[PDB]
Amino acid sequence: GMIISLIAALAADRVIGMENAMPWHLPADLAWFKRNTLNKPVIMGRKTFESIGRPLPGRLNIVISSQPGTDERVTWAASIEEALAFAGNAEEVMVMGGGRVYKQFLDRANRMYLTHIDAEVGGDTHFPDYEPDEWESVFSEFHDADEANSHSYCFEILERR
Ligand SMILES: [Cl-]
Ligand SMILES: [Mg+2]
Repeated sequence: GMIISLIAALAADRVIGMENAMPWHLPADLAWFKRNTLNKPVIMGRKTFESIGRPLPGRLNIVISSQPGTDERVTWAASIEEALAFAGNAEEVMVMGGGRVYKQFLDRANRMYLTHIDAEVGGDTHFPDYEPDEWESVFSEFHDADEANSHSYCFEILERR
């Protein structure tokens, strides 16, 4: 029954490396939900963890790596199944490791939080293909660029149907 959520910021189909540890831009009318997310485990790949250089505070950080762990504040896993086991009985686990991590988690995932920022330069990895018939866009909100938003964006929540 765990909510297994892929969270990614995308320029077209390319994953953006976001400055904020959590790769989203929440609209004002969903900012309340940020408070809910602070105890949920995060799962990410080794390269994403290195780009952050420290764990996200106040929650379990699970890093998937084929190499020995480099930070005692993290729980290290060698597979997505091990990573999900470490999340235990969490209501929701956030996944944000690289395009490979998104691809390996897609069949087990049941929610996505996608921030589309199509004027940004995307990175060197593509978000995995997913089947439109399996996923419902349940919430979608666009905001234009303005004095408080350097980029226009659309925040979308997908859930499996
Ligand atoms: Cl909870
Ligand atoms: Mg930018």
